[PDB]
Amino acid sequence: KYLKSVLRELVTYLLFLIVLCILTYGMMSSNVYYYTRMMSQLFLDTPVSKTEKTNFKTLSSMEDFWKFTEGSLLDGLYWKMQNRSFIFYENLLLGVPRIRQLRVRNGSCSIPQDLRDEIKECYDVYSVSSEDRAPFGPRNGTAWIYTSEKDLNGSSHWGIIATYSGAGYYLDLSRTREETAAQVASLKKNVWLDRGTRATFIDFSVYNANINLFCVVRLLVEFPATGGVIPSWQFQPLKLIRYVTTFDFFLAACEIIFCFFIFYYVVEEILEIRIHKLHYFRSFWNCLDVVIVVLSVVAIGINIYRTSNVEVLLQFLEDQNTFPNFEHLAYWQIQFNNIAAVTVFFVWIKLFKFINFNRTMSQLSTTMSRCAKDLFGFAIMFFIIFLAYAQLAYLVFGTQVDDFSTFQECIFTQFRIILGDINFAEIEEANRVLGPIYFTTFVFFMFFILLNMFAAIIADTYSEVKSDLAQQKAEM
Amino acid sequence: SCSIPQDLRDEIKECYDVYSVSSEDRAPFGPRNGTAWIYTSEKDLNGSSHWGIIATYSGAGYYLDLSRTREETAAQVASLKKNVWLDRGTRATFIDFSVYNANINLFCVVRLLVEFPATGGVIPSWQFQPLKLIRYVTTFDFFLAACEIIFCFFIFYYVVEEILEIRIHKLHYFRSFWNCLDV
Ligand SMILES: *[C@@H]1O[C@H](CO)[C@@H](O)[C@H](O)[C@H]1NC(C)=O
Ligand SMILES: *[C@@H]1O[C@H](CO)[C@@H](O)[C@H](O)[C@H]1NC(C)=O
Ligand SMILES: *[C@@H]1O[C@H](CO)[C@@H](O)[C@H](O)[C@H]1NC(C)=O
Ligand SMILES: *[C@@H]1O[C@H](CO)[C@@H](O)[C@H](O)[C@H]1NC(C)=O
Ligand SMILES: *[C@@H]1O[C@H](CO)[C@@H](O)[C@H](O)[C@H]1NC(C)=O
Ligand SMILES: *[C@@H]1O[C@H](CO)[C@@H](O)[C@H](O)[C@H]1NC(C)=O
Repeated sequence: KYLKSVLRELVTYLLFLIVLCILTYGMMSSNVYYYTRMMSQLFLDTPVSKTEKTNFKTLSSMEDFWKFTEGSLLDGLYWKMQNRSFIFYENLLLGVPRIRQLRVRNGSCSIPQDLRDEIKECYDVYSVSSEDRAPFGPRNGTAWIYTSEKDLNGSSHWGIIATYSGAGYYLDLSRTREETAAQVASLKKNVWLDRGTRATFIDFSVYNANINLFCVVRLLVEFPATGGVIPSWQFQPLKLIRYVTTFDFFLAACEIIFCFFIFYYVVEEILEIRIHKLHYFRSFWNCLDVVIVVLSVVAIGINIYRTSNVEVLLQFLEDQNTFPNFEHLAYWQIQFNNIAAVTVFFVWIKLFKFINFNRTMSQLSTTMSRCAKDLFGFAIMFFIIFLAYAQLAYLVFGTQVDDFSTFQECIFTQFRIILGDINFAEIEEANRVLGPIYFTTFVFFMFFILLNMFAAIIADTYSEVKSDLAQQKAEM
Repeated sequence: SCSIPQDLRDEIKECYDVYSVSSEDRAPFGPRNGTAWIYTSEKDLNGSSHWGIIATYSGAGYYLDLSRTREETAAQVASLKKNVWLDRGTRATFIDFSVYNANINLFCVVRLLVEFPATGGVIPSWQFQPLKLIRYVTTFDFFLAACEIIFCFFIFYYVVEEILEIRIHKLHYFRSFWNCLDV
């Protein structure tokens, strides 16, 4: 035996690895990149007007946003056809773009009594417990009346400053440029962006009927309570009419095959628990074989949930003069790509289970298996001092650099210091006593004394392993 | 060459697919006047593939030869621009020419390519290649002509030595790694 058992589980795994490769080949095409790039270089790179240089990426005031809304925005959405408006003469703008704002209410924080004669009013930072819900200005339409999240069919966004809800004051722009511009001018005249505003969303979607691939676009502008403007963007190439070409039928067949494979792998792994070895996990080849199954189950459930309800597309196709609410699908597509990309990584890592075909591949794995116990002990000691530097940098420089503004950024900056990437031209500006001292001590202690021990140990281990084999050859 | 979904067939009246040999145009368009509006096969054009950035374009297509001087060339390209010679179906455009530059003896062949992807936009790509016709000019050449013959003789000697060695050692000659690098 041992060739009808340790090889059958390899041939059944090679087919799995081929089906997974076929499934991950069809997800990422080559036109998707240019489709996103052309749209990205249309709203974020053109200057707001011919006489200025700023674009959406470098907005720095509430007047720049107004210049962008009437200007570089309307020049991209509406194109005179050689009535609908194809963007690049292929990208059909379906529906109408929608704009929305979220604002806080007056008198929302506490003014110290000492200087209350100067501070007339304040507006607190954004929070669900301090969000305005009352009409303001002329109470004509839906742009001056608080509409809840339930009847907006909205959802949270998790922006940069905070996490904004799906309610607020919204307005659906028109279908032709000459009246959308009038609506924007009316919004600008009767001041719609007061100081109490905290967020603004502009969103739409396009089709590009040549290939079969939608594209939803959302642009966010955040106004922190400490003044300023922070822009953000998101372009997502959805696809909702999949079953058209024969290749789509082939992909459907290959994914039913994947479902069958995951069923087989879950049953033949349950069979090895109670009908066989009980409660032995510390092998790293069964702890990994469970992660793949769980991730695949999650990714299958997400995929079924995503394509089980496309009713928003049907509603839009019923009447094509409204706003297509494609925001939900664009989120689950990202959440599904984030899972289907991690499963492939672990499936590829699983190939190490079968590379022992000669007497020189066995010791190269024995070395790692015998130095993975000693490296783990030193890793904790390394990463404790790593975090000790990270938190000190966060507390000292994390106010005037922006390379240490948040703790994660502090960690990534040190990882980039290890690569020798960042230059310390501005570190000393935030502080001079601890400016160059921090850099020098960090480099010295973690690039000449602590980063080596990871090498030495490994080297030593390798040596003994070789002996621990060579002597065994001398015995025979 | 495209399949609109039935759901929104009324809104899109036509779509053009991504370039592919199985989905190329072969019919005249616009004023069917001359060679710029009639499909010509690759054989009749003496062309070949290119392997551009988006795909691999064939050698056929709709072509036009310009004039020898500026005036008629400008008039002819303006006549092309007056009509619509670059419709929505156009997928690639090639411009080819060659120059001599007699001042220093060095030819040059120039090919420019513009690709219009099926998602709108323009992708340019150029290629210059200088050629030379220096054979037996000054008194420095003959040296290279003799060196070429010497090199050919050396290769003949090396191959005959290699065949002798491989005849003596009928096999196991393909493991020293100093024989693979010699063949
Ligand atoms: C905001 O409230 C403060 C205090 O009530 C006062 O300045 C005024 O009522 C409001 N100011 C506005 C709406 O500009
Ligand atoms: C409110 O009335 C119309 C729309 O109902 C609007 O155009 C007008 O500007 C508003 N009136 C004002 C702001 O006084
Ligand atoms: C939310 O969805 C319902 C479902 O029909 C729709 O009637 C309503 O108009 C949507 N909300 C908005 C603000 O369009
Ligand atoms: C493209 O072909 C379709 C198929 O009938 C036709 O309806 C449409 O008018 C054509 N468009 C052009 C520009 O010829
Ligand atoms: C077609 O060519 C003739 C001469 O070859 C020219 O007189 C005529 O104007 C051309 N057609 C058009 C539409 O220009
Ligand atoms: C292709 O080569 C033939 C052979 O000389 C020539 O007659 C023909 O004109 C060439 N094609 C073109 C488009 O010039």
